[PDB]
Amino acid sequence: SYKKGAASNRTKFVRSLVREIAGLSPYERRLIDLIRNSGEKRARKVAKKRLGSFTRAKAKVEEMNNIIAASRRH
Amino acid sequence: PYEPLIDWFTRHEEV
Amino acid sequence: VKVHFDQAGKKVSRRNARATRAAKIAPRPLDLLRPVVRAPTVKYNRKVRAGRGFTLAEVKAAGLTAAYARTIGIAVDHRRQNRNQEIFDANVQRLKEYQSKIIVFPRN
Amino acid sequence: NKQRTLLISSRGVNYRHRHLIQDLSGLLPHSRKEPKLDTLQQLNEIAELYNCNNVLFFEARKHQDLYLWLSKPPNGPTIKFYIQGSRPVLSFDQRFESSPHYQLIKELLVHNFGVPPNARKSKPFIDHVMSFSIVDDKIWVRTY
Amino acid sequence: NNTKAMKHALERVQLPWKKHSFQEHQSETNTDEHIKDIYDDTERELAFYKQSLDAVLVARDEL
Amino acid sequence: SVRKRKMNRSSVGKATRRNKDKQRKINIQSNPIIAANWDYSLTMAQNYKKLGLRAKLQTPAGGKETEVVKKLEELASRSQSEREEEWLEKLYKKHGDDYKKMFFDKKLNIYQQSEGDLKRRLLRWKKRNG
Amino acid sequence: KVPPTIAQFQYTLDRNTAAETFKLFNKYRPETAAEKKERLTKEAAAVAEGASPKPYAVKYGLNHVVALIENKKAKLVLIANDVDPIELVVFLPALCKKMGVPYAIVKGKARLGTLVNQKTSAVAALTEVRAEDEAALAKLVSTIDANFADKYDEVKKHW
Amino acid sequence: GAYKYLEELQRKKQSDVLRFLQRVRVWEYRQKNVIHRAARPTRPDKARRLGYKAKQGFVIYRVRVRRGRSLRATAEERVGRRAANLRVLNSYWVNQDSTYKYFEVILVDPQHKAIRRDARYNWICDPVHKHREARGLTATGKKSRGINKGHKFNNTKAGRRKTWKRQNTLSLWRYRK
RNA sequence: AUGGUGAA
RNA sequence: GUUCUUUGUAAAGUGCCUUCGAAGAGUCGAGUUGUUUGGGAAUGCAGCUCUAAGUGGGUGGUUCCAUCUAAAGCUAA
RNA sequence: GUUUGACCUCAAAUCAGGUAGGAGUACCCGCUGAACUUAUAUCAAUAAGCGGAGGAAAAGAAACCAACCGGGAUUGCCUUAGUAACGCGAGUGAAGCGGCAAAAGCUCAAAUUUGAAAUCUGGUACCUUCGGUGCCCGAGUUGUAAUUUGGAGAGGG
Repeated sequence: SYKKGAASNRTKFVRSLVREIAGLSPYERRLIDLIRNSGEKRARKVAKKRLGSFTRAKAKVEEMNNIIAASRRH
Repeated sequence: PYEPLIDWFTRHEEV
Repeated sequence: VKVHFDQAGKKVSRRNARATRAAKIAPRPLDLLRPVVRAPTVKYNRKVRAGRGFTLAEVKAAGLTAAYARTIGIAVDHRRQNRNQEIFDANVQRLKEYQSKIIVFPRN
Repeated sequence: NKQRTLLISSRGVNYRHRHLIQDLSGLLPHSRKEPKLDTLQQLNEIAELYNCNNVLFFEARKHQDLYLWLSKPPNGPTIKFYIQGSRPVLSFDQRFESSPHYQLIKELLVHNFGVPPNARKSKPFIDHVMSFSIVDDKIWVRTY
Repeated sequence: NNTKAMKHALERVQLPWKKHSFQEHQSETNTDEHIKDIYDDTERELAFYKQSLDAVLVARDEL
Repeated sequence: SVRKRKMNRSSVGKATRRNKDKQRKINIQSNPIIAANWDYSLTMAQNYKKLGLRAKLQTPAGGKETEVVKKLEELASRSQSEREEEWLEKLYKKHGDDYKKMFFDKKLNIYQQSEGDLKRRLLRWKKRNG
Repeated sequence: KVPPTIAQFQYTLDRNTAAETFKLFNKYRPETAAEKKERLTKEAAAVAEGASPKPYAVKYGLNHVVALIENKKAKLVLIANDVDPIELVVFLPALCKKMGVPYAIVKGKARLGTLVNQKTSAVAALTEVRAEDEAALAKLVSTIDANFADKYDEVKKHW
Repeated sequence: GAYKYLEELQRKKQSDVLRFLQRVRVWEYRQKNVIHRAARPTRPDKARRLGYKAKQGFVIYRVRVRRGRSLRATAEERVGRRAANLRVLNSYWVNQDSTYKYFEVILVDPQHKAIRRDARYNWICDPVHKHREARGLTATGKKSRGINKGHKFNNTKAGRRKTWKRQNTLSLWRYRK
């Protein structure tokens, strides 16, 4: 590899700001509601159905969990 | 559906 | 049905075009300098054929930069990599011979 | 006697594999139909989301060949295949009791294909029959 | 392939079929290796049909 | 062709052109030395061989120092602005040759140039002066 | 209704604070085309026959202002509340809050443009100020903070 | 650069802010005609990367097309036909509706002297680039033609018509092979 | 079949 | 060739040392309904429910490796 | 200030500077598209019709081909080959590698010029007029001027 590159933390900062300002999509809202009430076992199925890729569903679930942790723990 | 925004990212200033 | 009745005509036209290019390009040899490349696909893994252009590493080893090399009629390939250190040596020797055999006129 | 299986396939399905997967899905109501998968431990993790202790994954490599994977997600072994909701009937050859590998594959086929009498999409009656037999170091099966 | 590991794993893969009634199983005495003309498949199809019929005759009256 | 028949019948007159001969006849116009030595009777490859200049670097497809010295014969054959010179004069008769001190000269060194650039410019100015 | 990010604007500064901010900004009007041209011609004429400090001006370019922010160089940022492509300015308040740079929302982009000799200025920010107005700049920053962050602490809430 | 923030924000098209903006802008557009002049694009981040320049000679148009030939290609053809003197450069999606889909199209006026004297954009003035959308030379047109490098487009690498001529032509030489 | 013409 | 102009602390190229170092979203993809091929992985194209990440993604052969960096455009032979 | 002016939008001018219609159509680029003819296959992604330019048009410098000691834009011929593949009958039917002809690579988006929108359209007076200078006005800061496209690239010594 010669051009894979890294985030440099600028893309990270911009993406975090965009995630905070934009809010949560209705499907994202349902996913977080299921996580906070049902759990991963129920949220991952919905994520896969909405997306169709298991890896993408797992990544979205992890992102939602991180957002919930950053929000409720402050 | 309608809830206030949260400052989880904006709570801490960028030093 | 298509019949190539202009085979001789096509050859004559190509020869005339080459002659016109030579007249317009008197000192240069009507083309650039190409490297030596080994063909893939096993069946041709033992065959050496002319390539498109020298790699950046080959040009750098030859003692000149790619930007200047292109102006001296040296083909430079920016996507070809070097992996076997015998074709690289052959290309370096060819580039050195070309540099020794070239005479460059001044701008003015 | 009850078991749940998972059905998946590689990317790219048109003339033959499409029908060979649709008929299998129709014949296996207990199986779960899911979209295409990318080529390999994610299959077992996916199986945990449906309580299905079985996976039927089809892989099409070499640009011409077809491969099938049958394995137990949690802790069982795996076997690769290369052979080219009415209740069915399955019969098996005596050769499956000779060697440990033949017995293992026979048991895996039994408990991965035989639809349990009770399931969320089962039927009470039978409509067709099928046979399992090993010859020329390979298994021959057809829907008839 | 090794029989030791395969044999050990086979135990955890076998369900208790014989410990319960065969009705739930809903599942012959021939190796089928004697079949000739393995290329035309005329005899192979007949052998498969005979095996299927033998299984059906055994699993029929149980209903 | 209806248009061709009308044009032939019409008295306007065809815009006759003749350039077939000039297609074969090509004049070399990229070098004075070669032009005085080029032989149109011989082919391009033949002329190149006669003059000693290579025609194709690669191996030609199919089967197959008299004048080169002339090119080698011809082969062997800046200033500072007034404002820049004045500024260098101020640098000189304000610090002299201490480039380190000149580097911190706020009044004269309006542009914070490096010591190397200042010394090079001073040497260039000196070469053209005392 | 509108999401919390929308309606964050229109909660501009009061009359007195906005008037004071515009009065302060009017002391740093960037030289127009004519002024710069005449200054350059005068300099050329002086050079023809034969050391100024850094000029002070208000930075207003949207890209330029955004570049100034996230580097903590900017001190005050003015944001227009009538930007037709709202997406160009939705992120500015939150970005400023994250970076800690004081910011305010003013009424009308044309008002910002007037103080910078432009038809419409999306944003107007100050980076460096003269020592004379440094105390005034700090006082205006404190007043803006008190009147915006505390008075409109709910601007980021209640849709 | 503010363009990065806008590009990142545009990704979350399902967000509350963008969800509200979609309905507001679609309601605003429905009042206007099918094709109308746009003072400036509503998605500068996409336009700038799509060759848009904030200078005289660049025209941005908004066109409405009924939801189900690709919709983008149809919109490009519709805008080009009305604006014959203009040249279509590219287009992008901006909004959608249950009954209509909205796309923003960028056009360049080759007649303007600014474009003619601009080396980076004077190439469009060539007559060969007349009605690019009609011949499917745009980004959407090329995509609809399946012109790409890879085995995925080997059978349609150079169009679906020249192949018939290539395969149906019996090549004969002076000396038969 | 395609493209057009006329018509108490 | 002949020349008249050059202009200014102006521009460009190479090696070394230091500090930084940004890549195209209703887009890929999945799903579904039609078209295309003699194309077995309908690839490709067409309507639409859905719709992602940046040590990421696509294309492949093997339990790892090989190549490239799509969603922008120009170019005579 | 019960008032003026700006920003934005919408309209009018027999105002100034500009362009598209159509014809032609052998070749090209897209939409659309049947039957005779032969046992979904096949005539056939053909005939006709529709829209768009040229002397050629499209494509063109890889999210390529390959599993080799790796090749390195597109394009056309031979070859691969009547092979792979499909239909498994009738028949349809490619592509890598190899040789030849010609070979040129580049232009934007993306990180602040901010110690100076330095950019450009248009009007006017001149001149050395396919244009140049001075002035004026406007476009532009919701981005025109320098550099860079990973083959990197940028700030300093």
